[PDB]
Amino acid sequence: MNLSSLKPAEGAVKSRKRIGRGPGSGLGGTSTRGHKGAKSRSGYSKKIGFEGGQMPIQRRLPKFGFKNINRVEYKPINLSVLQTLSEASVEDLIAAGVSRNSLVKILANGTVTTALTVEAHAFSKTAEEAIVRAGGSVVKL
Amino acid sequence: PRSVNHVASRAKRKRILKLTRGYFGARKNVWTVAKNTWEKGLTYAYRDRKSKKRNFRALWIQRINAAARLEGMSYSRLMGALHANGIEINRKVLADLAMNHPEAFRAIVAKVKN
Amino acid sequence: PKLKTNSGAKKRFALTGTGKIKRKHAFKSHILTKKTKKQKRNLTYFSTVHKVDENAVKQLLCLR
Amino acid sequence: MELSVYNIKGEDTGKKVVLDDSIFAIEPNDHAIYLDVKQYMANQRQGTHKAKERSELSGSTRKLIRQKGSGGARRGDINSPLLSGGARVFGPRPRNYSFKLNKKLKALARRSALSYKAKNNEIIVVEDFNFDAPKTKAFKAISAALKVGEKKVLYVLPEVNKNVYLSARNLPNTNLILANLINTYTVLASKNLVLTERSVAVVNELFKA
RNA sequence: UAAGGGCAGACGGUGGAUGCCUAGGCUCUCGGAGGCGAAGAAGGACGUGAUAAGCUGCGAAAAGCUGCGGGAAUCGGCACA
RNA sequence: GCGGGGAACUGAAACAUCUCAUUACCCGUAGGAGAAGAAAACAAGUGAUUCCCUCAGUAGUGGCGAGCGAACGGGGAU
RNA sequence: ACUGGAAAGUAUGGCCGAAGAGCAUGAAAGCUGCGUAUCCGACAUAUCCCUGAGUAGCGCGGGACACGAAUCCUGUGUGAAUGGCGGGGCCCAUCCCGUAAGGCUAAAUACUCCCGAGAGACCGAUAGUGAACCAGUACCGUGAGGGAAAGGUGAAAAGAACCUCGAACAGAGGAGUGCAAUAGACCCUGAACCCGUCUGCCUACAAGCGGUAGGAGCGCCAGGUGUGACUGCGUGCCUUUUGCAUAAUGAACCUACGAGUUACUGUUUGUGGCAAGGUUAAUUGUUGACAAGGAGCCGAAGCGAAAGCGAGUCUUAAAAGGGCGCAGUCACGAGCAGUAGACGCGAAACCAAGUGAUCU
RNA sequence: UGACCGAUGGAGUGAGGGCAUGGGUGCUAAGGUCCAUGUCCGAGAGGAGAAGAAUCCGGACCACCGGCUAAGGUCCCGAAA
RNA sequence: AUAUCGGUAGGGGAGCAUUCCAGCGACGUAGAAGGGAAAAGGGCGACUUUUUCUGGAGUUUCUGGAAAAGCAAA
Ligand SMILES: [K+]
Ligand SMILES: [K+]
Ligand SMILES: [K+]
Ligand SMILES: [K+]
Ligand SMILES: [K+]
Ligand SMILES: [K+]
Ligand SMILES: [K+]
Ligand SMILES: [K+]
Ligand SMILES: [K+]
Ligand SMILES: [K+]
Ligand SMILES: [Mg+2]
Ligand SMILES: [Mg+2]
Ligand SMILES: [Mg+2]
Ligand SMILES: [Mg+2]
Ligand SMILES: [Mg+2]
Ligand SMILES: [Mg+2]
Ligand SMILES: [Mg+2]
Ligand SMILES: [Mg+2]
Ligand SMILES: [Mg+2]
Ligand SMILES: [Mg+2]
Ligand SMILES: [Mg+2]
Ligand SMILES: [Mg+2]
Ligand SMILES: [Mg+2]
Ligand SMILES: [Mg+2]
Ligand SMILES: [Mg+2]
Ligand SMILES: [Mg+2]
Ligand SMILES: [Mg+2]
Ligand SMILES: [Mg+2]
Ligand SMILES: [Mg+2]
Ligand SMILES: [Mg+2]
Ligand SMILES: [Mg+2]
Ligand SMILES: [Mg+2]
Ligand SMILES: [Mg+2]
Ligand SMILES: [Mg+2]
Ligand SMILES: [Mg+2]
Ligand SMILES: [Mg+2]
Ligand SMILES: [Mg+2]
Ligand SMILES: [Mg+2]
Ligand SMILES: [Mg+2]
Ligand SMILES: [Mg+2]
Ligand SMILES: [Mg+2]
Ligand SMILES: [Mg+2]
Ligand SMILES: [Mg+2]
Ligand SMILES: [Mg+2]
Ligand SMILES: [Mg+2]
Ligand SMILES: [Mg+2]
Ligand SMILES: [Mg+2]
Ligand SMILES: [Mg+2]
Ligand SMILES: [Mg+2]
Ligand SMILES: [Mg+2]
Ligand SMILES: [Mg+2]
Ligand SMILES: [Mg+2]
Ligand SMILES: [Mg+2]
Ligand code: NA
Ligand code: NA
Repeated sequence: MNLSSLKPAEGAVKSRKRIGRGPGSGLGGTSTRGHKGAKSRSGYSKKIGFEGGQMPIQRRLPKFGFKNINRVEYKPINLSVLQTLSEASVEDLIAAGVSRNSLVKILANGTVTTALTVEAHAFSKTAEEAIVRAGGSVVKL
Repeated sequence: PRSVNHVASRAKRKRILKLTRGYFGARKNVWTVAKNTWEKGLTYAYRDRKSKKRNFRALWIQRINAAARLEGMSYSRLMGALHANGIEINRKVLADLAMNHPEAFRAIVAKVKN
Repeated sequence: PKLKTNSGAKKRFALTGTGKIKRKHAFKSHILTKKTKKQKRNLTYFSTVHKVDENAVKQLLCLR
Repeated sequence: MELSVYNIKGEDTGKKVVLDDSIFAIEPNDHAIYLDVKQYMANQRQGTHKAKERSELSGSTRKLIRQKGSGGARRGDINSPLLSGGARVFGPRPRNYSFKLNKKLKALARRSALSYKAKNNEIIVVEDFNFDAPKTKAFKAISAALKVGEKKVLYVLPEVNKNVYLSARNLPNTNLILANLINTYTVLASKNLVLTERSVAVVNELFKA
């Protein structure tokens, strides 16, 4: 093609909807609005959370809980991912192949079966047991 | 950009005004009166295309009745005899023969007047 | 401008892993006693938002 | 692919040049080309257009006639769109027509355009040349020797080349562009594409993969 | 018999639509500049021409006065002199 | 630009706290810009002001209603 | 050379190009004019030991801070210290940070009455500024104030000597100019509603939305066209309604004008690019385009109010006894939503600053 | 039959009315009023009943100067004894 | 092949015209746009072609793009 025979992909573009332009279009007259009432007027909007005067659900259910402003959240890395990284080094925590300046926690999802030297901020008990069974090392910092 | 379709807008009215020719008074040339008259006529034309078949069948039946009563039979008796003898000539052909070919109509009548 | 979150909704609702909305149970009568000890149904278990009432809590929490 | 270099006066010097297959020998993406051309034109747009709404007309806000008893239609202020010389409802507003395309999409579109040219055999490679003085007749002679004077031609140069640019400035169906500034619209706008020996290397090293 | 009337065509009238046109608007970009005035401002009044001045310019030295630099045949502002 | 006064219609499906809004408007007074600016600071190491992108519709606040709504940190201009 | 009133048009054939931007010229010009690319040019005139007291702090009443009672401010009443004091969201202790009650300071930021150079998938005379022209004019009002309409002969005025009718150009018919006067001053083009004349056909025994379907005769230019004796059927249209010929609403007619738009943020979907990754924002370089910018955002683990544990987790003394859990991302187009006047016209009113006692 | 059910995008409606049946109310009145079960008008043209929203017959893709029927009819207006 | 194709509110699909833009093709004083008359055409339609008179200088096809994108009633 060139600039004189441009073509988009089939179904990529579509004409917009135009209302109030006659009977043949199927969208004239009342222009998809119905007949009367509040919803047919210019400038109508929905009051969000308004149910006609009944007590709304966000007011009749109770508030619960509190959030911790000093919350430590780790990033879950599993043993199967650790194996995948190990298969094309031994000393792990390279993190350049994945997080970006965060705390990491090793969890037990697959298996290791290979001697690693995994270093991470925190570990699971099953993770440490699996590393020991595979004949590896755990460094926690 | 600013788009106004002056020529197309006027041509649409002029085409319909060409069809409203011959009407009475303002109905021939005054746009909102002429357009109103034209569409009612179109509904009339739709109904009249249906009623034309009824009218022409009634005319054929009346002419056949006259010719058969000349021959000494009524329309209903002639049609009963025709259907019993199983000939498939329709009412338009029978009326055309009755008005223009009386010898052929006489032949049809004599075949079934047994 | 960006859509604003409803403050009461953000204090009353939470999201789960599958995208379901969980909530606390309001009491029928909040004066316990003269109500059967089976009030653990509305006193112990978090419930979910009914599918019919859904999309309203979503619009309250900015369709999240 | 492999291309034969021509000299200034259109003779095959015999030296051959290699173009990257990942640039010049792919299956082009028509939708990518369409998107890139649309983005180029929308970025060229200057949306300086405006009409006056009701709040920016110059008439006063006084009610023209009393509400009841006059016998005509009820009227408010003079700036109403129903009145002659009134407000322009939903007219144009100043606009920014720029939109975003992914970098990989734009790169794929550029490669697709170059591959279209290479497949349709509208790419020719000439030797690098300099002009001692600006000479439109010299540039015209080069174009006629290369047989790209009948239609629109785009020259791709590796460096500034002030004299060459001045020589090519006044000719109608010729355009000049640096190799590192190649874009899909500029490639597609011209019928023929003349690369130089160093331009081939620059395009190959910069727009590969 | 058409007093008059109806329809169509042709040709006119009125009216000023449409098409084509315009430096009069609109929105911006870049660079400057960001004040005038008691040494009398902004904005006005009254004058000023060969022939009445409606604009423009000018101020009783009044469509104007002087010097230096540019330039070379017409000029004596505009509303069909 | 800075400063002195300062509404109401409206929204909350009524309305008084709240909102509209430290808006409209009135008044005073600069400059080519003005204001701010060099820690009795933020924080839980950074290092004067100003402006842009994020943080974030988050922390909070609120007839905890309608609504309002940061800062620290990071990336820049200088 | 051709056409033409007139070539810049067409067709040959040449030439310049650091100049093929443009405007004008009797139609559309690289080579007719002014210009353009490029180069050159200014006599002046401008511009470039000591350490901040009615202080810190405090009581009462208020205000600003995102905050509707920690920080900062103060009307009223009080009132120290010289390592001390202040802050880290009520209050105490430890710790950390800083050094109030004195002042000045460029840059990056906001705006356009004005001057200069440019631009537009902006308007083209009921549009676009109210104002293309005599425009804040005419007109209206005591006043504050409100506020229009109105562009186009022709390339060139060559803007019609003279004749005829007529009291007169009032107007016209000629002559003449001109490509054209049915371009003649209101002058390009010259539509509709509305108003006439001529020609053809019909019409003075006939009765309802005025048409529609049949169908003689007459009349024109070779199968088309005008009219139409006579026959059948037929209570306009819009809106609003359970339901309208309705005696419910609405319109004199024509031409022109007139009402779901745009921005941002969500969400769904059609089509695409990458893909366990996806994508840059402000901004920065080289010349709108290429290149750089990874800050940030989503995804990649969940459960629990939370500490926390983790393909588990919560509840329990303990139990599956029960609850919740064991391919994305970035765009382009489209639908919908919210916030903005948000599809258009229409109140009675409320508030602020002014103008009016020439009437009464 | 085919559209029943899930999940998702977009709605409109939330003034109904007549007839038949079972009832309440009223006066075993109302073209009354309130419910239930069907149906039609609403949103539905065509045929018969002189002319009638919902009574009887019957659900219109378009054309035809073809044929058969439904309700109801066959002396004339008016098709057929 | 069979079936289906009455429709208000309303949902869905596919297109015509208008103004301007890019690319590619064209037309015009041997007569453009506009105005009058006539003729033909389109699964269907919005509309499109052709001839002639007036007019006397601009217009248009195809593909894609963007909207001041269509009136009978307020
Ligand atoms: K300062
Ligand atoms: K010239
Ligand atoms: K003329
Ligand atoms: K002209
Ligand atoms: K005329
Ligand atoms: K008739
Ligand atoms: K009435
Ligand atoms: K007095
Ligand atoms: K009867
Ligand atoms: K009969
Ligand atoms: Mg509909
Ligand atoms: Mg309507
Ligand atoms: Mg309505
Ligand atoms: Mg209603
Ligand atoms: Mg409604
Ligand atoms: Mg309104
Ligand atoms: Mg009308
Ligand atoms: Mg007002
Ligand atoms: Mg206007
Ligand atoms: Mg519009
Ligand atoms: Mg006429
Ligand atoms: Mg003197
Ligand atoms: Mg001199
Ligand atoms: Mg209220
Ligand atoms: Mg000649
Ligand atoms: Mg001309
Ligand atoms: Mg105007
Ligand atoms: Mg006289
Ligand atoms: Mg003429
Ligand atoms: Mg004229
Ligand atoms: Mg009689
Ligand atoms: Mg008679
Ligand atoms: Mg009623
Ligand atoms: Mg009726
Ligand atoms: Mg009414
Ligand atoms: Mg009326
Ligand atoms: Mg009426
Ligand atoms: Mg009207
Ligand atoms: Mg209701
Ligand atoms: Mg109801
Ligand atoms: Mg009733
Ligand atoms: Mg009854
Ligand atoms: Mg209804
Ligand atoms: Mg029905
Ligand atoms: Mg019926
Ligand atoms: Mg029969
Ligand atoms: Mg049907
Ligand atoms: Mg249908
Ligand atoms: Mg002609
Ligand atoms: Mg045009
Ligand atoms: Mg198109
Ligand atoms: Mg419009
Ligand atoms: Mg119109
Ligand atoms: Na007559
Ligand atoms: Na549709």
